[PDB]
Amino acid sequence: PKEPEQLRKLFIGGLSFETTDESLRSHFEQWGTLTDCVVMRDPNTKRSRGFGFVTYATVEEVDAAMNARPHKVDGRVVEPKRAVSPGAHLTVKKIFVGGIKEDTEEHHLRDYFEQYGKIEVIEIMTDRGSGKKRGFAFVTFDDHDSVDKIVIQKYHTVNGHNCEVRKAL
Ligand SMILES: CN1CCN(c2ncccc2F)CC1=O
Repeated sequence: PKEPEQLRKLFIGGLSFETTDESLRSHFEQWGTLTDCVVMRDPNTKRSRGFGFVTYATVEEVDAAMNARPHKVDGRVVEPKRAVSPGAHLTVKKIFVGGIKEDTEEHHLRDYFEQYGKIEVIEIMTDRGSGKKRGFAFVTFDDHDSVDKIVIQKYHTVNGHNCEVRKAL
């Protein structure tokens, strides 16, 4: 029962124009089995478009590749990104966490979310007038991949609450 292919892909931006299917594959195979690996090229000139994609056999392999950033491929530092649910990636480092009610504290959010990435800010939202907890929070990470992993999960359970988590701008 394989994970959906969409969740096993990495977009690789910023390629050297001299990177090929073969050199991209040789590089990224260090972190897992690649079922697909392609450099996007112009249909007439064959000149590289400067980006490509690799598809791993498993999500854990995608994680391994992302944890090995920065990647220098054929002499240039590239920009890998995983897919999240217009074809444009909203690359952000902050999430909204809703449904946490009044009993959820910072350590609850930290203990859970720290396994997705390095946390820089936790903001538990309180009422401007009364100071009472409003039942939602924002978490800011040091890097976008944490957020990307978070928002593709179907479920998040924090402090016994089923939470709604979205990218925050
Ligand atoms: C995760 N991700 C982000 C980047 N991405 C792109 N695709 C095609 C062209 C340019 C792009 F930035 C789509 C995708 O798979």
